[PDB]
Amino acid sequence: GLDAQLTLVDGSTDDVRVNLTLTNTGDKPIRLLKWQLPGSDDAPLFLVERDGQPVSYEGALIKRAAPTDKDFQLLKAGQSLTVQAEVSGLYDMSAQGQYSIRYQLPARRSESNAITLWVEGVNDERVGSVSFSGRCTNTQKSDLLTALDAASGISNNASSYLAVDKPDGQRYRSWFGAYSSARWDQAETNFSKIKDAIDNKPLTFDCSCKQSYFAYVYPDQPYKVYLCKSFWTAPVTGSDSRAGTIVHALSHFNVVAGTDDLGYGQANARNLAKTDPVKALNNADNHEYFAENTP
Amino acid sequence: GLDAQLTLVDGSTDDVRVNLTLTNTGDKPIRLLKWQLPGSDDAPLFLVERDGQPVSYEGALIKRAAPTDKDFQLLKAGQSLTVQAEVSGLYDMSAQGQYSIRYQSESNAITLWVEGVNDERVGSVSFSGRCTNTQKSDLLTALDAASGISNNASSYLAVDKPDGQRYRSWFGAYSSARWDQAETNFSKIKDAIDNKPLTFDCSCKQSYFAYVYPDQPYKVYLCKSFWTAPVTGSDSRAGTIVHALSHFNVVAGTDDLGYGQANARNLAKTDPVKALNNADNHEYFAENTP
Ligand SMILES: [Zn+2]
Ligand SMILES: [Zn+2]
Repeated sequence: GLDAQLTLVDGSTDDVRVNLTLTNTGDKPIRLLKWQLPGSDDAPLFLVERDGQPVSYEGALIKRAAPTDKDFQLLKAGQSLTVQAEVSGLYDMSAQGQYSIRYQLPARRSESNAITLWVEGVNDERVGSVSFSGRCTNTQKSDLLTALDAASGISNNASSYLAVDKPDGQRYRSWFGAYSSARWDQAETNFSKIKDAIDNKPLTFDCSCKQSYFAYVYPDQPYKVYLCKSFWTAPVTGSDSRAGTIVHALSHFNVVAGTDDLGYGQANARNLAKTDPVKALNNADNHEYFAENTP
Repeated sequence: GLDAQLTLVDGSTDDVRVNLTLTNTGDKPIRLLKWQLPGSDDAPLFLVERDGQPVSYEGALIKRAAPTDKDFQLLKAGQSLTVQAEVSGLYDMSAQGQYSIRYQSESNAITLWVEGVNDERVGSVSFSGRCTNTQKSDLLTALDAASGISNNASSYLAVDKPDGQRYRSWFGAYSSARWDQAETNFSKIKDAIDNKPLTFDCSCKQSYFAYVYPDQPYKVYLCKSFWTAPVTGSDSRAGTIVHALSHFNVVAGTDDLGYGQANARNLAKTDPVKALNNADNHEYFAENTP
């Protein structure tokens, strides 16, 4: 028949990565339903419990047509398949406790052994709140909250600077260009609204984006930020940092500052401030670099 | 040095398809940023107005790195490029009106009349993921078809029929506790259609019908097989909406245990309570299509 072993992958992370080995020990070949094998796509293939209580699946549920031939993975006599899958992104395992995980065996043409592990848990009151979607793992969840604390820091620093007007202010000149009291006031308003969203608004971070760039938002759908590959490749603080990407993305929301993405990068942002302060005050990266204030 | 030429593409649908031809009239080549060309990714590249009144941008805004060599497109002296883009998915052009479209006052304005998508489900229906005007109207039609079969299904479930053929086919053998579960599940599917803020998303390019995230109501992501599916009938657009809504933990919390009618019937025969928690089983009860 079908032989399965589920094991926990060791690592210095809060991630719950499991390893499955499926072997055909039988006399004949066997076909296994492909979307019932744990890969990178979303499927509720695990039974997860916290202190004996079931933990709800969060991934996508999909309407598909009845499985045809094409949908089945072949396992020949003696052949084995080995695949890894992360569990904390599909099931909410952020709260601390003793968790149990079994793999739902794929249909052919019943469960694996259980593994049990301690989750130290995301130690944070926000989980003014922070929510997650698009398979953010336990580690991504923590890294995000760490990034948000830093975003709050530079965001506060920005507001603090904008409190007292300074016509010859270098920092301001750099990212917003030629001074006027009205233009200064616009940047100040913008930044206390960003700060307020960081500290007092229901935030949603999404880890589903697999695009090369940093992040994206739908400006009329507060407050959901989609995190892409360059956000993870980004440093926590500094230029084009994780903290700064958060300032950038939040500024877009119409209930925050309603900024556009007229241009990208410090150079373009600087040119915009000299070229058209009005454009600069309405550009997300200009607000990011103002806050990041990295030499 | 750059001549921006905008034109409307002729088509049978209420899709708003435009051609942008950019011609380098100068003597030197000019560098174009790829993201500044209307394409596949979302950027607010059009100034759109409805009979002179402004229209809202609906797309995504994206933090990209400073442009590298890969990000630029050289347009040599005398040469041109032509790009095509759909506008109604990116801007709210649902309301009736003559609309003006201008690539950004960089291009010439074009004018076109939109008949408009049925409003006043605007309980509501919102859109995301570049749903075009045609798609929006096809969706609202499908939803009204979903209301009818859900209403019909909820009317049938009001009075217990222990030998009821339709019930037996999809939910299996009768008990009053099992029947009540089905009635409850359909009362809440009906409620979603009638009284809840619905969102339909058109970005899914996968071969299947649809997906949802059970704890993110009430957002239904529509895929290729929805658009290939008939409005009503077996595995229809109406029944897909029924299937998807049922998944939400706040509606019915159904799983996807088996797909298709034979698999849905088989589940009903042997494991009625699991049938009473399978999305397709609810869909087929509603579609009720031999
Ligand atoms: Zn489903
Ligand atoms: Zn942006």
